[PDB]
Amino acid sequence: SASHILIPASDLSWSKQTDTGITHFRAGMTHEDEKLIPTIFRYITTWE
Amino acid sequence: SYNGIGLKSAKGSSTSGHVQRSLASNN
Amino acid sequence: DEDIKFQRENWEMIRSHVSPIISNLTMDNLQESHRDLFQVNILIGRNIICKNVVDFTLNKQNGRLIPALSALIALLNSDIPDIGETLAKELMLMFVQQFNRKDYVSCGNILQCLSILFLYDVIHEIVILQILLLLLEKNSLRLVIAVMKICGWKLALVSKKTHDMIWEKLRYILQTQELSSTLRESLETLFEIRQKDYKSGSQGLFILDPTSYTVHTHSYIVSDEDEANKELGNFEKCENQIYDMTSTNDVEFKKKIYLVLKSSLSGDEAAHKLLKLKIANNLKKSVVDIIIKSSLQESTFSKFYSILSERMITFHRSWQTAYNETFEQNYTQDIEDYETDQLRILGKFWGHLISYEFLPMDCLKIIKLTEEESCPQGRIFIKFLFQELVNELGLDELQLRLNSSKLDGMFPLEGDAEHIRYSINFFTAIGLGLLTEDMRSRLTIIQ
Repeated sequence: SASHILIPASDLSWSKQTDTGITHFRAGMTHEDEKLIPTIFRYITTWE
Repeated sequence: SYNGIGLKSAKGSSTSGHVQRSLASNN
Repeated sequence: DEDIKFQRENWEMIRSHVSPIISNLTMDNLQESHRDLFQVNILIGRNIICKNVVDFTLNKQNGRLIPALSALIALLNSDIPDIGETLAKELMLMFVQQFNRKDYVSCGNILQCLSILFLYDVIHEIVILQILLLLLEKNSLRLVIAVMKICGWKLALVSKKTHDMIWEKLRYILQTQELSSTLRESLETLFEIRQKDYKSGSQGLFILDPTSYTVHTHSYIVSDEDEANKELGNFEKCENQIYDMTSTNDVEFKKKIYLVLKSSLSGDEAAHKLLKLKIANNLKKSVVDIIIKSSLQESTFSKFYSILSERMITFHRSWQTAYNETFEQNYTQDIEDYETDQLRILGKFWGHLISYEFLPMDCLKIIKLTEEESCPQGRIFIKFLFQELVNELGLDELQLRLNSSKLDGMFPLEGDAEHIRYSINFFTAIGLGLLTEDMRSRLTIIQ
């Protein structure tokens, strides 16, 4: 899984201007029955 | 309300288009 | 005579029991005052218990304590109807006397009592309305406002039809007739409380249930001669579980925080999902533990758990206390279990929050560097702590924060040169020795 993730949405008119930061979350994938499926990014240790 | 945040439509998005405010970012 | 003697101090002590109970009568003491009052003979001191209520009402120090007093009267009238029977009588006569005396101070003291007694179903609405008819027959308008502000909430519920007719004649006063000024703004204030629906005249001690109070709604009127029974207050002469050894509630909750943690991409995303849960304040110490333990499963520090914890702290102060309680709980207790690969995660973790002021420098005052009160793994945790302090801030900015920290744990100055020799030896082993220039000046003076 990679898309059961709240995607950050923040103000596309002003997001081209500056870095707004994460102010709202767009839903990534839905279902009638809620399941918090884990995503690999957690399971892969970071480059730095 | 649609305050400039979100999608033009959820049709081709393949999502629901559900937008909720980040409780983390306040101050 | 010893029987006239023994009945007199019996009459004295009953008089000397009720009067300190009434003076100690307040809210959250009402049931305790009524319990001790019940064991003293109420029926023999029938006018004693009534007169100690009337005078404590009348004294003008009270007026505040009237709803505590009238709630005791309902407790008596539920227990003995005759007590609330006679006490409803005297307050009728106390009004009719002082209304004829035009004692406006003493009238309002009685009318606040008669209002809250009507709030507690002690007296009928007939005895209330006829007082209103006598007051509205004259002006008497300072008195009738304090009545209807308090009792009109209940009174419109019970007897709305005549109570509309009281309002309609009372409205005819302001609009078609001239009034004195200071009285006038108080009368229209009653019309202002009317549209606010009497929500500021409807607070009292409803201790009795409507079926626990035996309904002795005494239907006396203020046009009856009420026998004025003062005489019984004188002295006379009687010739008469499965134990919970498992924590499966916690394990399911511990699973849910871990699933939240692993389902997110960014640190702000998981911070959103935890704050969405609205976790109760008893568990918010435990949620911090689940974050930190799962930060040790990662086998490497991640900036995820920092920016997770930073959005917790800036949200609400009870999160900020929960990390401050956890940082003490980790250092004083949990260091003995943690391997050295987990200490480099935690020392980089807590060093991130301290260097960006999410935790203050004053939390570092708990940590003390001695030979006795230090763990060998505790010295490892401090070493990985200060490197993240050095790397983020720099060596000079760290020097300023440690000088404003005024701590004694890392920095012994007052004496005990074996600890000063210890602390210089430990910091130079880390690689930071520029900050130890204070101690070397202190050490050679001791030599």
